[PDB]
Amino acid sequence: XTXPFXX
Amino acid sequence: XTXPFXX
Amino acid sequence: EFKLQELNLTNQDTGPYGITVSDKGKVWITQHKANMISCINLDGKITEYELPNKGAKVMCLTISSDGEVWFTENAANKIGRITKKGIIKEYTLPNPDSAPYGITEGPNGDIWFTEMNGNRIGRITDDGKIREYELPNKGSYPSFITLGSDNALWFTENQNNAIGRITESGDITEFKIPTPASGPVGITKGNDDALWFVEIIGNKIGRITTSGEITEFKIPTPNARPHAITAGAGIDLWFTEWGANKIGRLTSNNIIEEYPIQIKSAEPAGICFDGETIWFAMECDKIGKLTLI
Amino acid sequence: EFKLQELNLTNQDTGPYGITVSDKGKVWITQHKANMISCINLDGKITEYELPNKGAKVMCLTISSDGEVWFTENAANKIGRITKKGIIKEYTLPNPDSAPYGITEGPNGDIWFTEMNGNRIGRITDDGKIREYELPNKGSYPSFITLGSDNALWFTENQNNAIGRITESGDITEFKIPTPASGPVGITKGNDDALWFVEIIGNKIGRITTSGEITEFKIPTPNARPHAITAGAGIDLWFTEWGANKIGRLTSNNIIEEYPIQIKSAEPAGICFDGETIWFAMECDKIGKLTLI
Ligand SMILES: CCN(CC)CCS(=O)(=O)[C@@H]1CCN2C(=O)c3coc(n3)CC(=O)C[C@@H](O)/C=C(C)/C=C/CNC(=O)/C=C/[C@H](C)[C@H](C(C)C)OC(=O)[C@@H]12
Ligand SMILES: CCN(CC)CCS(=O)(=O)[C@@H]1CCN2C(=O)c3coc(n3)CC(=O)C[C@H](O)/C=C(C)/C=C/CNC(=O)/C=C/[C@@H](C)[C@H](C(C)C)OC(=O)[C@@H]12
Ligand SMILES: [Mg+2]
Ligand SMILES: [Mg+2]
Ligand SMILES: [Mg+2]
Ligand SMILES: [Mg+2]
Repeated sequence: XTXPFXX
Repeated sequence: XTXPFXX
Repeated sequence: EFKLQELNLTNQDTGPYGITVSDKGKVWITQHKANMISCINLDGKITEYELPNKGAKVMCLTISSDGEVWFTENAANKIGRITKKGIIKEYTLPNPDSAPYGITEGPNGDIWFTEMNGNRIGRITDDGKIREYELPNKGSYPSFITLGSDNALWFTENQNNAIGRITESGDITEFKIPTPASGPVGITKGNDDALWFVEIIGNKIGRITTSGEITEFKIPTPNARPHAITAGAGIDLWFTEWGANKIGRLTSNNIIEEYPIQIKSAEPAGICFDGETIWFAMECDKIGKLTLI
Repeated sequence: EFKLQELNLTNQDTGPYGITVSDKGKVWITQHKANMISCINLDGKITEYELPNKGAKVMCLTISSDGEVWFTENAANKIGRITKKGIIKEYTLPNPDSAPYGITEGPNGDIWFTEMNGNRIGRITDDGKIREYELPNKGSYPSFITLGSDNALWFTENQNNAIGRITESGDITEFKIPTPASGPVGITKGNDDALWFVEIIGNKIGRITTSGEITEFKIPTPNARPHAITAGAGIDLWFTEWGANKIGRLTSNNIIEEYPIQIKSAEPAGICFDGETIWFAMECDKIGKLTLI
């Protein structure tokens, strides 16, 4: 949920 | 790189 | 102690993600759903910068030395730029689908950025020439990028469990994080001149010196899932805890305090510091500020 | 035209930054890493002056009328002095850490200097009384300082985008540079009696008269990032181009010529002129001289 999966 | 940032 | 106030945005589409402040208290946010960049004036007024083409997925941004807002377009394979005159320039990358993400200024003024699918550090000049440097290892998934006290650029390698170092001549050097498959994300220069970073998986705040010495400090809340880290006053290091819905602070003696945001499921992302106020972006349509008093 | 010779130092630790010549061809350099001041004798031998305490960050220096080398200690909050008997005197500033930088001689012999964090022009006498004058604007970040034809001291205001003027009575006067946020650095008295200066961001050579009239000349190389400026022969004005790795020269008709160094990434800093040779310090462990052929 932090943009790139999973940042 | 000119001593104080950035002189 | 401190105090937590959340500013609600009027655009509700938008997805606030990367945040930065300027040579006044002007805060700039990237909004990856709205496909635009907004600025909140010192006292009140928002001004949005709608991108020409849709689906760019605006991620990280930074304010350059010559008064420009630089940003990456994760899905458009582009580097963006808002000039002092308010116009938007976009620069397409050499290779298709490089997926630019992190962005910061280099010691000479050049803008450096990371390419996740591209697996290479980037480099761009105002007049818009680009040169890249391939990483040694396959699928390092480079993310955030920061300028260290040794004037080399320091970057986290999400998949490769490392902190990377790149100097001006493209010489790349990697330091393997003791915590296996920790998946580092945020990296920033601390006021002690070491590079501080977060471990989304390991659940740790990481410190790496310019020499390469690594020390780790465990985040009290389990599964906190930290995203972005910024330096505050003195030795302070603030970080957004995306999974725990909290704001973490590494204070004196390397102790971690955690401040609950607790409007629920807010998704804290990018974070910075203007000198008095810790600013952080929450993907769920609001902007958080945190002052001591 | 001209010719470019770089002398390599034997101390490698060192970081040559500020340079000056004497009433012989004696060149003195500040070395901020070595924490010392060296002198290169007319033909051959260096003589180092090691500071008593470590971490002073020796920046600018100048040779006073009575045969003394005066210098600032950026990180030690001090003003230094080498007497003609070779002993080092150090003078602590009234306010903790004030961060002194630029330095030049006043019309009466007094030594004037700028305090960056301090935000005030300084003043020191041989017997070591100090008096300061607070700047009007918050965080002007004053840098270089030079003595103008009107016998007032002229200084650049890096943050405040201005050229400042201070007379003997502490009367301060400021002139806003047309180029927004240009970040001026080097200032010097030109042989036409106007004050000439560099814009590290604007990428321009600036000229201000004593009356206050400003004219600007664009540097041909983009992002040149100029640091220090000195007056040469006739109307010549030489300047170190830190970011472009070149030496710039404003000649006849206000034309800028640019001579490449071509030792890569050398970091040219301080610059001066002994009558025949343009001397300039390169932070990357060498000293550059440039003569007409
Ligand atoms: C064109 C881009 N510019 C200029 C416009 C910037 C590159 S640079 O100027 O920032 C740079 C950073 C530090 N470098 C040092 O020599 C240095 C950094 O810390 C120190 N020296 C301190 C020391 O005390 C010296 C000692 O430790 C020496 C070390 C660690 C030397 C390391 C090896 N240095 C190099 O090989 C230089 C490598 C690259 C080219 C660096 C940098 C650019 C990062 O060299 C420098 O120009 C400079
Ligand atoms: C830390 C995250 N966790 C775990 C702790 C929670 C689950 S989630 O947060 O990741 C979730 C996924 C997408 N959500 C959006 O808001 C979202 C997704 O697409 C969009 N918004 C885009 C839109 O704006 C429009 C879209 O067509 C429909 C929307 C936005 C509907 C929004 C209404 N959502 C809710 O009522 C609830 C939103 C939160 C509660 C949701 C949960 C209901 C799953 O989770 C979100 O935070 C997140
Ligand atoms: Mg999300
Ligand atoms: Mg330097
Ligand atoms: Mg720019
Ligand atoms: Mg004296």
